[PDB]
This record gives sequence, structure tokens and C-alpha cells, in this order.
Amino acid sequence: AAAAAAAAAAAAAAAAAAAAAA
Amino acid sequence: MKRTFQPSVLKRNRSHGFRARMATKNGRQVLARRRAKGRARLTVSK
Amino acid sequence: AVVKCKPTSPGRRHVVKVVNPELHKGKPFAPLLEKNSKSGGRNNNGRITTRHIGGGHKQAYRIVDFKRNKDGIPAVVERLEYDPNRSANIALVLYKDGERRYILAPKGLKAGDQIQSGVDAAIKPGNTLPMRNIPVGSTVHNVEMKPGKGGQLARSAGTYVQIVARDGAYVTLRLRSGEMRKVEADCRATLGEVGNAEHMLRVLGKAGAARWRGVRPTVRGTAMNPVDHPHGGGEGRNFGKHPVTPWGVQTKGKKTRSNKRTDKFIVRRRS
Amino acid sequence: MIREERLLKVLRAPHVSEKASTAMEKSNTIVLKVAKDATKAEIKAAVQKLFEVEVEVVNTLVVKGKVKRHGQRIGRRSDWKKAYVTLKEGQNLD
RNA sequence: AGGACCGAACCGACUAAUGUUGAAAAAUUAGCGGAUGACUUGUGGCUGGGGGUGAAAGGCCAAUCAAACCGGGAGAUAGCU
RNA sequence: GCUCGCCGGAAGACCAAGGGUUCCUGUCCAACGUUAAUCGGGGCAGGGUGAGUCGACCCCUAAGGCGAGGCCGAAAGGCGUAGUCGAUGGGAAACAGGUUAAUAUUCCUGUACUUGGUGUUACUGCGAAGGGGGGACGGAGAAGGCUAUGUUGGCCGGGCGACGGUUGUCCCGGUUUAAGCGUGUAGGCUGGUUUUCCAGGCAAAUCCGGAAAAUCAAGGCUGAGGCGUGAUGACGAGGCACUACGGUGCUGAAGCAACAAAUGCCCUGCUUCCAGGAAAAGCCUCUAAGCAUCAGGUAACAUCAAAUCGUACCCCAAACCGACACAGGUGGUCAGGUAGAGAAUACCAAGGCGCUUGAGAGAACUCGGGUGAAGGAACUAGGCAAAAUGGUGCCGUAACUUCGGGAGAAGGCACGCUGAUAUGUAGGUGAGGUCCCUCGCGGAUGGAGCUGAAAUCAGUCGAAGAUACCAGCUGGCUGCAACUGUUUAUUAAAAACACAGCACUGUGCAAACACGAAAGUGGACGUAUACGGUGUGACGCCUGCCCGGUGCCGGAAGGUUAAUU
Ligand SMILES: [Mg+2]
Ligand SMILES: [Mg+2]
Ligand SMILES: [Mg+2]
Ligand SMILES: [Mg+2]
Ligand SMILES: [Mg+2]
Ligand SMILES: [Mg+2]
Ligand SMILES: [Mg+2]
Ligand SMILES: [Mg+2]
Ligand SMILES: [Mg+2]
Ligand SMILES: [Mg+2]
Ligand SMILES: [Mg+2]
Ligand SMILES: [Mg+2]
Ligand SMILES: [Mg+2]
Ligand SMILES: [Mg+2]
Ligand SMILES: [Mg+2]
Ligand SMILES: [Mg+2]
Ligand SMILES: [Mg+2]
Ligand SMILES: [Mg+2]
Ligand SMILES: [Mg+2]
Ligand SMILES: [Mg+2]
Ligand SMILES: [Mg+2]
Ligand SMILES: [Mg+2]
Ligand SMILES: [Mg+2]
Ligand SMILES: [Mg+2]
Ligand SMILES: [Mg+2]
Ligand SMILES: [Mg+2]
Ligand SMILES: [Mg+2]
Ligand SMILES: [Mg+2]
Ligand SMILES: [Mg+2]
Ligand SMILES: [Mg+2]
Ligand SMILES: [Mg+2]
Ligand SMILES: [Mg+2]
Ligand SMILES: [Mg+2]
Ligand SMILES: [Mg+2]
Ligand SMILES: [Mg+2]
Ligand SMILES: [Mg+2]
Ligand SMILES: [Mg+2]
Ligand SMILES: [Mg+2]
Ligand SMILES: [Mg+2]
Ligand SMILES: [Mg+2]
Ligand SMILES: [Mg+2]
Ligand SMILES: [Mg+2]
Ligand SMILES: [Mg+2]
Ligand SMILES: [Mg+2]
Ligand SMILES: [Mg+2]
Ligand SMILES: [Mg+2]
Ligand SMILES: [Mg+2]
Ligand SMILES: [Mg+2]
Ligand SMILES: [Mg+2]
Ligand SMILES: [Mg+2]
Ligand SMILES: [Mg+2]
Ligand SMILES: [Mg+2]
Ligand SMILES: [Mg+2]
Ligand SMILES: [Mg+2]
Ligand SMILES: [Mg+2]
Ligand SMILES: [Mg+2]
Ligand SMILES: [Mg+2]
Ligand SMILES: [Mg+2]
Ligand SMILES: [Mg+2]
Ligand SMILES: [Mg+2]
Ligand SMILES: [Mg+2]
Ligand SMILES: [Mg+2]
Ligand SMILES: [Mg+2]
Ligand SMILES: [Mg+2]
Ligand SMILES: [Mg+2]
Ligand SMILES: [Mg+2]
Ligand SMILES: [Mg+2]
Ligand SMILES: [Mg+2]
Ligand SMILES: [Mg+2]
Repeated sequence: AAAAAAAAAAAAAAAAAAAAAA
Repeated sequence: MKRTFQPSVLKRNRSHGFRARMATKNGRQVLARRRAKGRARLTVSK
Repeated sequence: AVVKCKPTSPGRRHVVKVVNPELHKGKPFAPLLEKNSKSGGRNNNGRITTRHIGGGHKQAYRIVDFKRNKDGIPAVVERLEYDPNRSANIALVLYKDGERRYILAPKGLKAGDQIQSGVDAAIKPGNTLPMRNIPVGSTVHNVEMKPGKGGQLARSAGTYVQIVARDGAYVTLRLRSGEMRKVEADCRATLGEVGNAEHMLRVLGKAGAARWRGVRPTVRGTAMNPVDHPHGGGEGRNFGKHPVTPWGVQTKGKKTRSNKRTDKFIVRRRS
Repeated sequence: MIREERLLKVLRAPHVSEKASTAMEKSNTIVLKVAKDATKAEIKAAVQKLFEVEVEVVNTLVVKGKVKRHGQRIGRRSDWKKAYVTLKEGQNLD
């Protein structure tokens, strides 16, 4: 047989505003 | 969670279907575009 | 009358109902009813053209005479009924030849008396006769403006309007808001005030009756965000501009009557 | 009355099955396979004047065909109306 | 009689641990509030983007919103990388 | 195949909107199942849905949509009239049993029902795009009779119990039977009937509505359930047998009573409150344009007919939406026993599944959990967490107030089991038998049987008697908003917002204002005790000074000035 090659999830910009430096 | 799309054909095929897109004006400017590429699944009739 | 209720709950502390016990329960006399549901202020074109209207209970528009077309003939009243649409109480009447109509209740109309719509009418609270033939000083409600259009003057639940003088084919009307309006002699009229005059004593009491009556919660200004109303925002409670409507017109005293059309009838406005 | 030209087109074949091989004897019924524009008139007049035999009453349904995959590309077999035809008391086909 | 109380289904999302390339791109567990009403809900019709709708948070209008998304002038332009 | 686990208002059955061969056998293992694989919702081959009654289509309308004309707009188009479209609602019908490996209210015996044209039988006012009665309607609680089911007894069949008893007051199993057709029922509704009249219902009306007059005690409507009939049939505990030992064929008794009882029926009813609770058609009915002794009309019955399409399968899921066989998300239908108030929860049945990686050892540590010497908040931002309280009956219960609450305030006591009051009463149901009866599904009447709490008193047992599950932490002094509510789906429920009450101001109805350039449309089929705009937010006491800035209101002698000239 064969198969596809998935990609490109909605990666949520990989972060919140975690580094609160103020 | 209730998702993005909870199906109901009884409204889907009258709010997207062929006679709906033939009744207005610019639906005849989408049916006048899908044949340029020549869509074999022309619209959302099953 | 003004029946008070007691603190049995949160909320139910400031209610006062008005009971006129002569009003019958049962059913409204069916062949003068039709259907008029509410569009919540939404016009035909889909937007909102008057705000805060939506919700409430399903109401049926009683066909009401505002013409009293059957002149000359006599009639007697049959019943008094609770109107759903206007705040007044309506009177289910019996014409002598067999029809039934619905007349707004004069303050003396107990269940059982008689009315004589016509130019030959008695001077009693309940009659109807054109305005050549009212003797002046009288208390007249249900007043038209044109010879047969329909009554649009003093038609509310507690109003009444005075005839003050005459001049020729014109007669001078002191309305409830106190605007002297000259009007033609043929415009239809009645005698006495209207019935449920203690309606302005009734207070609502809780938010429930506001939603039942139909009025939605009106959003006040100064807490709205400053894009969607000109009383906008500001981190805190700041207001210091001029008080305006949502569409730029300032409100508190600014005239927005925008006619030069019915100047030649209006004598003088109020204070 | 249906004309003979329209009558003669309405059949393809009888239909072999286990439920045919039970309905043949234990309830004496036959299993047609008719064209898609066939009503109970176009089979009640069609079992009669094509085998010169009689009929009690007719029944049908619209079988929807399966989904086949020849090679790797999809395929949809043609639908076909299956007719159940009950024969009267004292009847026997050829 | 009750925007009355206690408490189910149903809603709702307050507290805490777990879970955070988890089972789930917002949830499990254990406690919680409303629970004959300004409720909740089935299905169906209506509201178009400087517009709608909004108990009005600048929240929501298909997981995207201080102007949705799909083509186009688009090879916008970038004196900065 | 046997144990053992677990759900059982779900993890059960049937369907909905959804999906498109997943259902059933014959195979087949490469890929697919977070493994192996004979197995699979996987490939491959075949088999599988049946109707006058269920549903769609169809007859009729709501919200809206389309909308010739017409009105309006640079054009497309925009609303909008007559119409014709528009289910989630209104209108014909029917059920019980058997069957296949799969469907079946659809197939089969059984027995019923409707709706259309027909031909005849006697009857001879039908006629309508029109007239009226109807369909026809909200919310709450409260009862009254009732069954679906449940329990027990009587009965019938089997068994005398692997180990102390267990031919007895013992144990098991079963005891079901429908629509339809007559029965007019507990009750609910409402006074009927002709005589003549009549500014009315668009015209006419023999129909409504109204005016009388006579005249009667009674006309129907409306209906759940139970009995009848459906019923010699079907099923039916199980025995009777061979075969493909999977199945199936052939037989078959009892089929009663009482009490309990709904969130299901009457009920679309009643009472009563205010926020005052669709239309149209099928139908009932009256008439004109039209009529002819015709036609049509219901009074009969032999008929003839009543399509097309959906029908398999899963349906709170491994089959839908979430990219996955994912602790997720969705609506309606039916609720079994036992303690409880109960659809909660607990253990169970009928049915279902035991969760697609499993074995082994028992480290730190993580998570979910049980208990703890002594001390009790010392911990810490803060009692966050955990613990603890928890149920009814009865006693008892403050300052404070708008008199309602606070309050379930606080704190207490009682309770398991057996026997007696009473061999199970107080309470209900209620046949025996008279009794009268307008004789019926009637009652006057009476107690058999049946079920039936708590109480009290005595005794006994436990460390512990609401023992498990279940099931409020409570007071004290405070800010803040009156509160019930609701919002940042996906970090913020708050002191935010919103509310009723008030104050102003606008608005004379072609309103005022808003969307649309307009047509119109809302406001409103409303009329200043109404609507819009803004301000603050219940009530309680209260709301003082200033018109210079700023705006708004009126006033117009002068200064000031366009387009024109
Ligand atoms: Mg649309
Ligand atoms: Mg307002
Ligand atoms: Mg207000
Ligand atoms: Mg602005
Ligand atoms: Mg400030
Ligand atoms: Mg919420
Ligand atoms: Mg929160
Ligand atoms: Mg939870
Ligand atoms: Mg509650
Ligand atoms: Mg409550
Ligand atoms: Mg805000
Ligand atoms: Mg903001
Ligand atoms: Mg969004
Ligand atoms: Mg934009
Ligand atoms: Mg833009
Ligand atoms: Mg260009
Ligand atoms: Mg570029
Ligand atoms: Mg269990
Ligand atoms: Mg299931
Ligand atoms: Mg397949
Ligand atoms: Mg299979
Ligand atoms: Mg595998
Ligand atoms: Mg292997
Ligand atoms: Mg298999
Ligand atoms: Mg398969
Ligand atoms: Mg069929
Ligand atoms: Mg059949
Ligand atoms: Mg319409
Ligand atoms: Mg249109
Ligand atoms: Mg046109
Ligand atoms: Mg139609
Ligand atoms: Mg429907
Ligand atoms: Mg319908
Ligand atoms: Mg039908
Ligand atoms: Mg099946
Ligand atoms: Mg009619
Ligand atoms: Mg009700
Ligand atoms: Mg029963
Ligand atoms: Mg029974
Ligand atoms: Mg033994
Ligand atoms: Mg022994
Ligand atoms: Mg029966
Ligand atoms: Mg099925
Ligand atoms: Mg799932
Ligand atoms: Mg996902
Ligand atoms: Mg139970
Ligand atoms: Mg449970
Ligand atoms: Mg699994
Ligand atoms: Mg361990
Ligand atoms: Mg512990
Ligand atoms: Mg121990
Ligand atoms: Mg300790
Ligand atoms: Mg200790
Ligand atoms: Mg400390
Ligand atoms: Mg410390
Ligand atoms: Mg401290
Ligand atoms: Mg805590
Ligand atoms: Mg605990
Ligand atoms: Mg402070
Ligand atoms: Mg608050
Ligand atoms: Mg304040
Ligand atoms: Mg709250
Ligand atoms: Mg909300
Ligand atoms: Mg958040
Ligand atoms: Mg507000
Ligand atoms: Mg405020
Ligand atoms: Mg001034
Ligand atoms: Mg000023
Ligand atoms: Mg001025």
C-alpha cells in the first residue's frame, strides 16, 4: 500500500506570555 | 466542547445548495467561476 | 384597587397590583381577535430601529373600534376585559342589531350601562359625537385629528383632554401635555376621562415584570467602551463631556423637533 | 392498460438467493429484478401477460448497490429495483 | 402565591491537585451555584464587516476579531534584516 | 464452557437530526488494531430492506423567503400587493402472535378500520374564491377515579435439597392474552325546545348574533379505565423425539383474586393568578351567481382502487461532529425488586460489557488513596487543602428589622433488634348477606379477607443503633455593592454590569429617533398614566452654594455677513 505525510498543526505560537520581565 | 460544525443537511443544502446559489446574483458569479477550473464536484448537492 | 403585597421574598417588596374586580376571566369573545407577534423592534430590513425591545409574553391584538361608525343607534355594554396591548381596559359592547365591538372604557362604565354613539347623543360619560356639539369646558378623550381617520389623541389608560374655547369651524384643544391645538369641528370625540386612571400608581417591582412587559435592560452610557457610544470608557469613571445620544446629538434640553410643517396649528408649547 | 412496448422492457432477470430458495416453496413467491421506473401497475400487468400466469399482489423495494474498489479507484454499482411478486392459490411458474 | 429554600437530570465554571510534544489545541477527579424562570433546550427563519449583535468584557460573528475570512491592484512598500 | 469481576435512569432496548455497507455468512492476513492474530467496524467474494395504516412526499398555515404587476433606485437591484413557497407544530387508518444467519406494526395464518371515484337500491336542495360554529391553544398548584407495571396469596407443574436439620406456615418456576366492535362509566361541560320578529355578520341567508313570547324539568356533548365480545385459536412451566447434536419437528395443565401505584390517562378538564395566553385547512353548516325535474346530495351495498420514496446497521457511540477505534461533545421516547422522601446513592435481574499490549520483581520518587503516638494553625500570602458537621420527631432559639426573617439560629435529647398495648390495632381498601332501587358499570348498607405506619412499655444485644452509601461547619466584628441574575468561550464572577424606584429632557402622532441616498419599514396596527435619550440605582433620613468658563433654551433695536446684486 502507501500512506500520506502529515504536517502543519496549529502550533499555538509555542508559548504564552510566560517570560513576564517588567 | 461542541465543535465548529454540527451538521444539518436540511439547512446546509438550502443555504449552500445549487438553487440557492442560482437564486441570487453573485451566486451566478461563483457558478461562473467553478467551471473555469471545471469542478467535477460542482456544488454541495450530494 | 391598589392591592399591596408583602415581603415574602427577596425582590417582592415593592409591588402593588391594580385589581378592578369587575373584569371577567374566562375567554375573550373570539371573533374580534387576530395575531400580531412582536419583531423586537427589528424592521423589515433586518437591523434594529428601536432599541431595548425584545422578549415578553405572546399577545393577541384585540380589534378595537376607534371610529364609532354606527351613528344614531343605541347600544349597551356587555363586559369589561383586560387589554393586552394598551394599558387601558376595554369594554366588550353589544350593538342592538347584533354586532359586538370594543370601546375604551370611560371611568364611569360599570358592567351594565348604555352608550349612544351619534350626533343625537346624551351628555354622559361614554357617548360619542362630533365637536361642534360638545359644550365647552368638557373633558373629552378619544379624539381624532381628521374627519374619520381614527382617534389618536388621549387614548392612553389615564388621560383626558379639555376643549377650551371655539373660533368658527375651529375648536381649541388643551391636550394632556398642555399644547393648545386647533382642530376641525368634525373630528370624533367622547365624554369623560378613561377608566384605569390608577394605572400610573402601579409599580413593577422586580426585573421579571420588565422582561414580561417586553422592555430589555437598557445599557447605561458611561461604562460602555468608547468606540460604541460617545459616553465612552476611561480607566475609572470619567464622563466630563457633553451628554449626547448615541448619534452625536446632545440631549438635555436640545430641541430635535425638526419640522416647520405643523406650525400653523400648534399655538404654544409647554414649559 | 399498459401498452406492450412499455410492458416488454420492464424486466431483466429473476434473482437467485437463499431467500428466493425459501420463498419459492415455503411461501410460493418470486423474486424479479425490474427497471427503475416500475410501479405496481407495471409489474402487476407484467407478470401476467409475459408468462401467461396469474398474480396475487406485488411488492418492491429499491436496493442501493455496494461500493467496490477495483484496483485502487472507487466504484459504484448500479441500483436496481427488486420486486417481490406473490402468486395466487393454485399457481406454478414454468 | 415565591426572580423563596434544601437537593436530582440539565446547565454553570468558583476552589484545589493531575493533565500541559496531555486522553482532550480547555478536560478528567473531588468539593461547588442556579435548578417553575430575567431559566435551559430541540429544530427551523432572521442580523453583514466600519457592519451586525452585545446584562457593554472591546467580548463574539466557524478553534482566528481595536474591523472576520476568500480572490485581486500585489512583484502594495520597507531609508531597516 | 464454568467461575470471578462491573453497569443497570447506563456502559439496556427502539428510533430522531447524522453517517453510506459498518449489518449477515463463505473466506483471506501483506498494509490497517499505539502488540501476535485463525479474530476485526480490515481487504476480497456473495447475501441483505417488501406497507391503503409508521414516516416523508402530499391537504393548511407561523416566523420569514420568493414575488408578476406597481412603487423606488446610476444598472444590477431594493423592500412590497394578489399569490405561490416555507415543520418543530394542525388533518384517514391497525393491531396481537410466528418466522430467517439478516429484515419485518411491512412476510404468514388471525381478525379489524379508513378514504376516494364506480354501477345499481329506494331518498331528491345541491350549489361559494363568500357567510358563521369549530380546529383553537399560557403558567402554577390541587385533588378524583384509574391502568401500564410491582408484590403476595390461590392454583398448576417439578423437587425433597452434595454436610446439622428441610413432606413442611416449606423451595423453584409459571400464571401472560392486543387493537377493533358494542358497554356510556367515576366525573367534567351546558339550561333545551319550537312560534314570530330583527338599522347586523360586504350582498342574501332557512346559519350565527340580538329582541321577545310560549313552554318544559332535561337535552345532549364529553370522555380515561373495568366488565363483555374479540378466543376452541395464539403463546404458555416444561416434558415427546430423532438430525447436520447446531437446530428443529410434534405435544402441552394452571392462566385466578386481593392490595399497592405513578413523574403515564381523563386533563385539550377544574380552581385560581396575571405578565392575559397562533393562523389556515380537513370537517360541521347557510346561501348567490347557477338552477332542472335533470344533475349533484347522504340513506344502502357489490365493488374497483389507495401510488412513489424512507425502511438493513450504530445512535449519548470503536460507526456523527472532534485529523486518531480519543477519559470529550447532542435532543425526544420506556423505568424492574429490595432500605429510602426519590429517576440520588447502595447491592442486584432482564440485557449487557470486563475497557486491544500483556506478563514479572515491590527502589528513590510522582499521582490517587487509609490510618496515626503528643501538641492543636504553631504551617503559611491567607485554615489553601484535607479533616470535621451531616437524616427525621420533639424541646429549645439573640442583638436586629423594612416585622417578613434572622433561624435549620445556637445547642440539645430520642432511634438497631424481639415481645406486649393489638396473635398486625389507630388508618385505607373493601367482596359475604340483606336492602331499596328510576335494575344499573346504581346505590342505602356491612364487615370477611387484604395491607398498614409511628407511638408507647418490657426485655436483650453491641465498644458503636440516623451505624455503610448518603447527608449543612457554626457563631463574633467588619468594608463593598441592595438583592435573584449575567458577562471576558480558552487565566479575571468581582467592588464590574444589569435591575426595579427616582430625576431631567426630547417627542401632538405622516410623531420624536434609527436603518435604508429613496420606496417604505420599525417605534406602533401604540397616542403623553405612551415612547425614545441620558443620568444615578430598593426602601430609611436626606439631595446645600455658584450661571464667570462651557454648553443648551428662548429674545431680536444695533454691530457683523455669504448666494444673489
Ligand atoms: Mg445564510
Ligand atoms: Mg432605553
Ligand atoms: Mg430604565
Ligand atoms: Mg467616535
Ligand atoms: Mg477618577
Ligand atoms: Mg456561563
Ligand atoms: Mg473564574
Ligand atoms: Mg464535575
Ligand atoms: Mg436547588
Ligand atoms: Mg431557587
Ligand atoms: Mg466595560
Ligand atoms: Mg477595555
Ligand atoms: Mg472566536
Ligand atoms: Mg476589516
Ligand atoms: Mg478594511
Ligand atoms: Mg495594478
Ligand atoms: Mg511583496
Ligand atoms: Mg455491582
Ligand atoms: Mg449502548
Ligand atoms: Mg464496505
Ligand atoms: Mg460483520
Ligand atoms: Mg496489528
Ligand atoms: Mg504472527
Ligand atoms: Mg467475522
Ligand atoms: Mg467488513
Ligand atoms: Mg416497500
Ligand atoms: Mg402486505
Ligand atoms: Mg409572508
Ligand atoms: Mg424578496
Ligand atoms: Mg418583477
Ligand atoms: Mg403549501
Ligand atoms: Mg414535522
Ligand atoms: Mg404536519
Ligand atoms: Mg399518514
Ligand atoms: Mg436487526
Ligand atoms: Mg366558515
Ligand atoms: Mg398548563
Ligand atoms: Mg391494573
Ligand atoms: Mg394486566
Ligand atoms: Mg443439604
Ligand atoms: Mg442432610
Ligand atoms: Mg380490548
Ligand atoms: Mg431495525
Ligand atoms: Mg467517544
Ligand atoms: Mg482534535
Ligand atoms: Mg431502582
Ligand atoms: Mg444510580
Ligand atoms: Mg479501546
Ligand atoms: Mg507502591
Ligand atoms: Mg486521615
Ligand atoms: Mg486498624
Ligand atoms: Mg496526631
Ligand atoms: Mg490521639
Ligand atoms: Mg502562624
Ligand atoms: Mg512562620
Ligand atoms: Mg494571622
Ligand atoms: Mg476552604
Ligand atoms: Mg472529606
Ligand atoms: Mg477598608
Ligand atoms: Mg455583587
Ligand atoms: Mg456606590
Ligand atoms: Mg448568583
Ligand atoms: Mg450571558
Ligand atoms: Mg480567563
Ligand atoms: Mg443598566
Ligand atoms: Mg453604578
Ligand atoms: Mg445663562
Ligand atoms: Mg453655560
Ligand atoms: Mg443661541
